Amino acid sequence: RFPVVNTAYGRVRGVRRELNNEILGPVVQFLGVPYATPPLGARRFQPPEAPASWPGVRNATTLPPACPQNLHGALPAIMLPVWFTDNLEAAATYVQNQSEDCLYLNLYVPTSGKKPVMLFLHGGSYMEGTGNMFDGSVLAAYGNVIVVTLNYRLGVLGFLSTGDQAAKGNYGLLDQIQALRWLSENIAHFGGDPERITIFGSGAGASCVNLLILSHHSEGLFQKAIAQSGTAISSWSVNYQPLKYTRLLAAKVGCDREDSTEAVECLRRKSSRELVDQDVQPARYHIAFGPVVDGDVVPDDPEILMQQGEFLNYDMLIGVNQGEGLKFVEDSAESEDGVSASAFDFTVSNFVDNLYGYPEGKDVLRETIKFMYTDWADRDNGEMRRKTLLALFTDHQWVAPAVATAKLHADYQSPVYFYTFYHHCQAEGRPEWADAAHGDELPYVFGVPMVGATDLFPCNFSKNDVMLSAVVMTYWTNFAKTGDPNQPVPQRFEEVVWSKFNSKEKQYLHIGLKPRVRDNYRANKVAFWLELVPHL
Amino acid sequence: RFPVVNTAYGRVRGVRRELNNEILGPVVQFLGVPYATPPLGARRFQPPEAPASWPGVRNATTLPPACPQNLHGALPAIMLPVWFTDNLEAAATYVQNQSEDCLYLNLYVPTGKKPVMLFLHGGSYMEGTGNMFDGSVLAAYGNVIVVTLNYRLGVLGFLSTGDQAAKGNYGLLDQIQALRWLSENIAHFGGDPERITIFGSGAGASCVNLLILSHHSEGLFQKAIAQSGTAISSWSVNYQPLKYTRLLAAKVGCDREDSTEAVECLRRKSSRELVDQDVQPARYHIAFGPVVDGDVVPDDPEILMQQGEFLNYDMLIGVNQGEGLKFVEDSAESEDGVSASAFDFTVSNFVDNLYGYPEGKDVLRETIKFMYTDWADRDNGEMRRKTLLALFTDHQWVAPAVATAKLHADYQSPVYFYTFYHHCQAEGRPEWADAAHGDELPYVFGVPMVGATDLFPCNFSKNDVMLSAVVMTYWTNFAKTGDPNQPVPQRFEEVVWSKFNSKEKQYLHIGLKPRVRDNYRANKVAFWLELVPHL
Amino acid sequence: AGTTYIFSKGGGQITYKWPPNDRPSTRADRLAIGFSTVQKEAVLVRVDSSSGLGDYLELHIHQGKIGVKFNVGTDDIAIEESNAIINDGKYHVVRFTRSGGNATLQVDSWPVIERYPAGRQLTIFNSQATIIIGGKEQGQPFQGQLSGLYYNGLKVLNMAAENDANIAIVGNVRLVG
Amino acid sequence: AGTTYIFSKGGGQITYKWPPNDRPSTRADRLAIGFSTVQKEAVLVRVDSSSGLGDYLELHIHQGKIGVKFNVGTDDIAIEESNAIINDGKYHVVRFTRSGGNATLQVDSWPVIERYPAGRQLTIFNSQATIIIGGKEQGQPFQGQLSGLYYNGLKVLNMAAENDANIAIVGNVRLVG
Ligand SMILES: *[C@@H]1O[C@H](CO)[C@@H](O)[C@H](O)[C@H]1NC(C)=O
Ligand SMILES: *[C@@H]1O[C@H](CO)[C@@H](O)[C@H](O)[C@H]1NC(C)=O
Ligand SMILES: *[C@@H]1O[C@H](CO)[C@@H](O)[C@H](O)[C@H]1NC(C)=O
Ligand SMILES: *[C@@H]1O[C@H](CO)[C@@H](O)[C@H](O)[C@H]1NC(C)=O
Ligand SMILES: *[C@@H]1O[C@H](CO)[C@@H](O)[C@H](O)[C@H]1NC(C)=O
Ligand SMILES: *[C@@H]1O[C@H](CO)[C@@H](O)[C@H](O)[C@H]1NC(C)=O
Ligand SMILES: [Ca+2]
Ligand SMILES: [Ca+2]
Repeated sequence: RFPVVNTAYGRVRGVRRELNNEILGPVVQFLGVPYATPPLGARRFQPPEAPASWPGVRNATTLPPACPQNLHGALPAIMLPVWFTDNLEAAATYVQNQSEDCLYLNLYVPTSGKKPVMLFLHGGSYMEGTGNMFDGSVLAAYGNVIVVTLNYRLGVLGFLSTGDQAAKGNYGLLDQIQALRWLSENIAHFGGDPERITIFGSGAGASCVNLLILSHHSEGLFQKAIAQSGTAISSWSVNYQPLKYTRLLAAKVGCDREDSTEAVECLRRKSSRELVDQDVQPARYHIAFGPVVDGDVVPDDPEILMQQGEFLNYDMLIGVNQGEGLKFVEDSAESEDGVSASAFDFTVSNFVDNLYGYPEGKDVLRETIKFMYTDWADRDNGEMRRKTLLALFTDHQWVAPAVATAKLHADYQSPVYFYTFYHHCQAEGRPEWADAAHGDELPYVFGVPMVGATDLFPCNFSKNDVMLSAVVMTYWTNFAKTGDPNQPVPQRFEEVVWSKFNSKEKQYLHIGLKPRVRDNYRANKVAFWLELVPHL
Repeated sequence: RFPVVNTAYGRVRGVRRELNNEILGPVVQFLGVPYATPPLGARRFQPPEAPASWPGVRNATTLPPACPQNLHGALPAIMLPVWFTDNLEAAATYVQNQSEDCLYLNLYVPTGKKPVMLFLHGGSYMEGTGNMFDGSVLAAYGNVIVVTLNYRLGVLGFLSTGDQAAKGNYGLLDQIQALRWLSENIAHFGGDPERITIFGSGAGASCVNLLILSHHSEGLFQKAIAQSGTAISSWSVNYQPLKYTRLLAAKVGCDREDSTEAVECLRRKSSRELVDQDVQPARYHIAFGPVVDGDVVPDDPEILMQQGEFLNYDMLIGVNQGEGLKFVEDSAESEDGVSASAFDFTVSNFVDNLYGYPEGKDVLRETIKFMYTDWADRDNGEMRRKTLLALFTDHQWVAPAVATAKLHADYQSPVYFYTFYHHCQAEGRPEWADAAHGDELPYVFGVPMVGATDLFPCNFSKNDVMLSAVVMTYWTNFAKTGDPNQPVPQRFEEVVWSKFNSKEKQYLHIGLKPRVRDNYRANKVAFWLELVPHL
Repeated sequence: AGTTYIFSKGGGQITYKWPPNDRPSTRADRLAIGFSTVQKEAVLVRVDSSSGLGDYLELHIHQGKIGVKFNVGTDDIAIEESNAIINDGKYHVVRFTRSGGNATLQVDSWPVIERYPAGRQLTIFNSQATIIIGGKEQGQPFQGQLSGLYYNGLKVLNMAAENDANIAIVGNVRLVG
Repeated sequence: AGTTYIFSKGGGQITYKWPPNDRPSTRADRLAIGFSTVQKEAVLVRVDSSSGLGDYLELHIHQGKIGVKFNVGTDDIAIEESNAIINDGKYHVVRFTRSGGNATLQVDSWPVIERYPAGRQLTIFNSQATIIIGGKEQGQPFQGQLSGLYYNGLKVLNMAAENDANIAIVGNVRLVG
């Protein structure tokens, strides 16, 4: 059966694809329904508008084309999810029909009241990703929640900016906001609730979620937010110097007129593939093309904005993994021992030089962050130096910003739930010493284990993985339904009550094979990064 | 019986006092046998000399007089043991017959030949006496000969000017003279002049660590038990002797521009006139104490032991859990702990008094404020008093002890590390507290096995008696063979006290639940020994 | 005039307390209420934030002129109907729209007075907690008649007349019938 | 005169290993031994500290001149008998007393040679572990008669004859008489 649902701009034909598992019902998939006009000609580097109504019925069955990108290029591997970097060849299959017109979204609908909506904001970085990679037909059937995965402008065509009015920037965020508006004003026909629209994402996409909270454009579009392994206050979340990289790209592409308007006008003439294949490399632990603080979408820098309560009380669910900086130690991950002292010193010095770079004092900061991140009970272990380096990167880039944003959100009486993933599927090519890395929580949220290994996830899946996946999506769907991961659906996961994240008492819940509600996640190192390093 | 034993200078008589307990044999006590000529007149401020032979016989039955001191004065109350300052009225009874001629020692012979254990008393360098500690229970239980001496303290024993007019370190010379008398006179009492152990707690312990690095004491002793003391801590030696001696000379009534003239004037004054003078040193320092001159202490003890200038003595170093109980003394009258305004003031004063470097006094203060605070209980209050106590204990007693243990074990000498944790439940001591400074002395001397005395009026249960027996057995085994568990076997029967290797700093967690741990406060010790020097 | 409430000698206070997990935070505010009194110094409605936050909104009549003052984080901004007299015993309605620092205030059919503060102003009223009507605890109790309190889609008096479980009345606040 | 050990073709070595917990550290040292050989370059005795520490003491004949060289922590101090030729086949004796950094070397009835190194020198010989007679490991073998090795009250050669467990003989070393 191919059910037909009439939207506000026309009628679309879906499908009724069925799932392999037994406890999951049939799912209706409206793959490829557009939500904005194609930004092809003079509309390039312009905010999106409402789509054009099509007289008749549009066949929505095939996966829409992905936005232009370059996987086999100079991608920043440090910020990409581990499963995306490892299986790059398999991931490149999805991005094969890239075209400039890519503003489409895919809806997965199952078959206690009106079903909620969960939008997914993909993207490990701002130069790659597509919504076709994640099949939300399992999460939709399990939790009875309509799951919407979108495609938005990425990289060069999406986040180019100059600071002037020639190209304001953040066209990707505007595309996401347009998709949210389309969902808000068009989901009632598919059976969804336009008042329970959660938005969630991993990696840099989660940053967009945070950048979608401080923006006044998305005032009443969504209600909740699940930002996992992502923040808007890290080093690679916002682009603070867009003019330099924009001018570098303009020089490398052919036209570098002194006036920004002429350069933008020339850039609008180049075809979509010539200005993407350019290799514009940003500084380490930074981004070249990304969100830019201008005043329209992001008024000020996100760090300042969240301090002075510039948000509208969204129910929020932050989380981190155990060790996510698995690519911080990659040059010394295939050795019998760990990291030698002459290499630990060099790595920490490079870290300080690339990130902080304070001319006033660095011979003091380097020594104190060297002393803090080393185990003195096993000072000469060698192997217990890879763990400390991975913990250093994870604490600075992913854990401290997450704790800081959770505290700043909870300080203004907004429900904040903190989670710490600790389990990882046993990968064929991953090191045994490695723990749950960046993006390893995405297979469980989308219910990959209950369907089986795919090209993106070639893992063995046992019964424990299936149980953990079911529990994780139960928590996520409970949050989507009622804003409280314990209320609607009953669930060592039976007798655990997930409590809020108070600033005074930072209770969190420890997802894994041995769940427990804990009181402070790495209080020593988080306090070191938040309250001591600024003093030095 | 009143047995008489002939020494190389004459014949002495002692008593055969019996002990309260029923499992210890009689002990023959010789109390008050001299070991050096009385430094009364022109011999004042001079190294001691061998005594004078006497005709006939001499009883040694009354406790010898103590050296002159001012116990009701401004003694440094931070370095003193907690039981000394708590029962100050009871401890003043022992120092009541103070006289300048105080060079004496007391032996407690129990009834190969038994070893000898000399005790170097002194919480600071200006108070105390050997008559306080009755080493009779340890002697009978361990079958060892315990010796407790009286040596010159304070102005009369440690005054110096830097030049040859008054070199100083007369107390250390008196201790070495007592060691020499023991070496050449203990064979007659049944002791072994080849198994002599030296031990002490507090500033006396520092004396031990200054007798190892001294060229004078080469073969006098062969073992050392330094508990809660070090020769590298801030209050172990005196680096500014001339300033304080000139202050004292000006205060007493004569400050000649020539050092020799000032010394000669001082030698003409009564002991009580210049002992009673109150010369206050800088905080966490001393006015009169051991001085680096070149004869007794050749160089700085921190530099001397880095180059391996010691003669391979077996060592038994130890600390207590919390010894800076007197650091937090103004905060014991509050129901809660210390406020946030009271935690950044004590640390600031600590940095100003101890480091005081204008270049980095604001970076060091912040980092030692961040290190010594529990971030899981950031606003607890009580766990700020606990962390202040831990900070003082770590800086003054734990870090120097670990540093000296590492330095001694690096040069291939047997070192055994211990961490006393149990403490007797005193009367006025706070319940939240733990084993303070010098709270192992009752257990080492067998106070619980006889009962509560004037110095320690604390209630003792059966656990205290068992722990006292355990620690006394450990000490006596160390004295007998240099191995705490070899001669006499003893959850304390199956614990093997292993050595203190520098690579793995193993120790024994002495207490109600002993166990051989791996690293004692590795994070804070490494903070004080490795990071702070780099700042 | 909607559900009219009469304030008498001594006065009183009526409080609408939001549920803890449903407290709103909004960029824009919309207040509207009719009144009739002769008091020279009084406070009509006071809107408070949760614990700690210093965000506030207050409507009061001072020296015969009605005015609204709000603190949105930067500084207090007040707009008052200076060129008028309001405590003449006649019924007058007042409306107030807020957008960050910008504030438009109107009374009766007279032209709307506008306040457009200069410099950077915060725009978020964080975590509304209680709506207070009466101003007795503040220091200036109000005596008179009030009607039709409209606050961002919440008719306070209309639902108060329905005796909803989240409204508490104390004092001389009586219902006109 | 006393127990004499001869060296055959190739060479040999006599090693004394101190007990693991009975290695002494001495501020002053004595070293007396009678020797008779004609080898131009050789080493007679060599005292080494434990593993890690660089303290050592050795006695060696170079260019027919016998001399003692030691390292106690600061610098290598070598004092050598220069005004005498000793490798003439006769039976001689040599004594060497060390105190602090000061050294004294005396051969037979010749006047003593005293060395006082300049500056403040390290003194303590830290944790002696081995004594080596013959020095085949160093690279200069010995071929001659050695007797009466006296080292701080220790007679290694005498205990070697009595089949002491610690003493080890490796190579072509034979006992005479
Ligand atoms: C959709 O598909 C059906 C069957 O293939 C076809 O008849 C119809 O014309 C298609 N509509 C569009 C808009 O392509
Ligand atoms: C699942 O685990 C087994 C070991 O129990 C392993 O041998 C197998 O390869 C895994 N699954 C797949 C598809 O490889
Ligand atoms: C020692 O004391 C006893 C008791 O007081 C006394 O009888 C005896 O005579 C004294 N010894 C000498 C040598 O006088
Ligand atoms: C201390 O010991 C005595 C004697 O056993 C006992 O009577 C007393 O009760 C104990 N302490 C207290 C406070 O009970
Ligand atoms: C207030 O008014 C000014 C000028 O009309 C405008 O620029 C500003 O955006 C307004 N503020 C808000 C929050 O609408
Ligand atoms: C070495 O000789 C000098 C000069 O005679 C002397 O001063 C010094 O004390 C001697 N060294 C020792 C350790 O005696
Ligand atoms: Ca505010
Ligand atoms: Ca040496």
